[PDB]
Amino acid sequence: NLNMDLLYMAAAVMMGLAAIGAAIGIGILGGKFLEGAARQPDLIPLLRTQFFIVMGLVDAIPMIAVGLGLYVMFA
Amino acid sequence: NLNMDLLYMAAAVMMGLAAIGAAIGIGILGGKFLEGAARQPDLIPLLRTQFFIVMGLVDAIPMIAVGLGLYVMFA
Amino acid sequence: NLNMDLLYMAAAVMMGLAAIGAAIGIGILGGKFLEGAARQPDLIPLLRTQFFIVMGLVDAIPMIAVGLGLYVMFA
Amino acid sequence: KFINTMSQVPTISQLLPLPASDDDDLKHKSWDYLYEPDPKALLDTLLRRYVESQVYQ
Amino acid sequence: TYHLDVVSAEQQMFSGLVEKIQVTGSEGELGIYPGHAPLLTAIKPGMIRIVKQHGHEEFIYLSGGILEVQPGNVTVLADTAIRGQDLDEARAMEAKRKAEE
Repeated sequence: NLNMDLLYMAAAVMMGLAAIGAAIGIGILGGKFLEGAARQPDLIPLLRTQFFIVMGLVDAIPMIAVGLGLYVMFA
Repeated sequence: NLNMDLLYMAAAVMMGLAAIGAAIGIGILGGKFLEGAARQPDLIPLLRTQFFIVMGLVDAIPMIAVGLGLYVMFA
Repeated sequence: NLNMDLLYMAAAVMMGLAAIGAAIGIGILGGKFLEGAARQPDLIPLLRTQFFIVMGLVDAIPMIAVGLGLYVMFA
Repeated sequence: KFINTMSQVPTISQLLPLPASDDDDLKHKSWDYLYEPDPKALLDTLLRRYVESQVYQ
Repeated sequence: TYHLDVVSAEQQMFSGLVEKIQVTGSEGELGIYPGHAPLLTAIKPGMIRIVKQHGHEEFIYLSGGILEVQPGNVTVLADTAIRGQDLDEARAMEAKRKAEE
């Protein structure tokens, strides 16, 4: 009984914490980009492509927390 | 039995944290958007375009946790 | 029977997280709006229409969590 | 004052306090400066350099 | 590319259209790419690096002054000699000494 009920508690709380990280983080990094674009709009293409590189690393750790969150939801 | 409420509350925690990640991530992204506008209003019609792309990613993870919170309510 | 009370509790935590998420998010966003107005008081009607493009998105995810908070109150 | 090659005139003109030269614009909204370190120190250096510039002229 | 003028009160040091520059501001280094943000700051004594349009990189020494920027037009208001409140106060005393004589 309790093993399957608590399986619900774990995967949900892990994704809730990962949804904080993966949205606070690129919001902060979003504000500095949108400022840098307002600083130097000849470099919005260059900043946007530079900003994508930085964002991919931010997401990497939180994506695995959703990955485990679905794997506990499936199994 | 009680296990039916604890699987519901599992949706409640998934929703709760994911809502803070998305709200503040968008708010910090939005706050620096207003600093760009505060200097230079002619930029703001450009800046709305790049803001909406960057805001799109800030949702991408929390929206997964939103939907799973809706499903775990029904299931 | 504990089934009833812990459903009451699960709404109350989920509600408090949504209340904090919204109140802080638009407080931050509104602070940069008031900096823009004090810096640049000619533009404040223009900035007002920008601030409300952004404000609705900050509210959107916390309001979903309020919707589930009120359903778990109601049911 | 060197008004002309053929003619010049003695003058007395006030350099401080700053004359209210009209210099009226609205294009400041469209490019507004980042004050580093701070606005007031920059403005003092501008006023001091400006006075030196008028005296040399 | 942008129109840059480097000027002083006595003479105009340099001008023309430019691809970018690197400058020692009061707070730190700054690079002016095409169409950079509006800016005002004091600049420190030293070499500044010019790259004129078509890539002709160059060094200009400046004894200091003010930098301003806006996207289409940029200028530097360079001083001729090292400026210091203490040094200028010393010149002010020197000036009084002559008055006595």
